[PDB]
Amino acid sequence: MEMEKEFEQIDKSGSWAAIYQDIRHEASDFPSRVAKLPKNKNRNRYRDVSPFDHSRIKLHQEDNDYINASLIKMEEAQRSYILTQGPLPNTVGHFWEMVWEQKSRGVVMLNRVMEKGSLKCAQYWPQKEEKEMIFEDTNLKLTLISEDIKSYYTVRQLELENLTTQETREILHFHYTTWPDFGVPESPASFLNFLFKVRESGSLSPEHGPVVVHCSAGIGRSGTFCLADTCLLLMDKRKDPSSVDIKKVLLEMRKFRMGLIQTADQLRFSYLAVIEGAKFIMGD
Ligand SMILES: CCC(=O)NC(=S)N1CCCc2ccccc21
Repeated sequence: MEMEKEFEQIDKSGSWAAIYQDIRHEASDFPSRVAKLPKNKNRNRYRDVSPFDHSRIKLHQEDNDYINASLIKMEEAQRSYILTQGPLPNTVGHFWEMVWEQKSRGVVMLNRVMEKGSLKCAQYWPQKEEKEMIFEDTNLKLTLISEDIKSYYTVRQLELENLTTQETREILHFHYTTWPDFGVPESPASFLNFLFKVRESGSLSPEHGPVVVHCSAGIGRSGTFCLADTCLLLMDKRKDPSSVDIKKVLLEMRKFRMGLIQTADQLRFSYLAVIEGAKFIMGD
């Protein structure tokens, strides 16, 4: 069923809360035993948001390999993403270790460091060129190279050095600065404009490790970004673009990380973004 007609049918019947609960009911439940070990309590921002054991990212160290991050592999789509929480004061070094070990080119940040008067994530990147950051626990150095500030978002060029080997890589930081918490972007338009900038960068392409995507918990805004990207890619690839079922794509992605799309209003925006984006995919 053309998602645009499904959309108007749910909107006119006001049944978004009902569709959403149906997905919550059918979603996968897999064990998260490593996340719940006592030694890992301070590595989790939220008690009720954990990576599944089968899809968790492992840090390459014998001490403790745990980070709150999941590998989302989307089969038909040919795309991978790492979804993670906003780093904590004691996990900023683990975060950059993971970026290094997984060979990621991009980091996509969908939250502000402070929202609703509380800290939603650590200040994990340098704000000035001449004030670099050293992560002594993981032996990494991070330097700000350049910053391009727009109205809705900011792109930064960062240099990450492995202090052990003196190899360096360029990381691109894509920071959406205007998305409300348990809320939605105001127009599908600024969201999509941002998604197309990440794509243009090469950050989502198979020659790199998976893009790292986060918000505060790494399920809500993060889920919206990956869901919209994957649905638009499948519409590009298939003979019949109207065969893309957003609810079925969301359930496939929930096999890899719990709780993706955290409100009935976030799913609706997901639709709008895919539907408006199609206008591009189908040749405009
Ligand atoms: C376990 C892998 C798997 O079976 N994936 C399947 S069926 N689909 C079909 C529809 C939703 C979707 C979206 C992006 C990529 C793949 C898929």
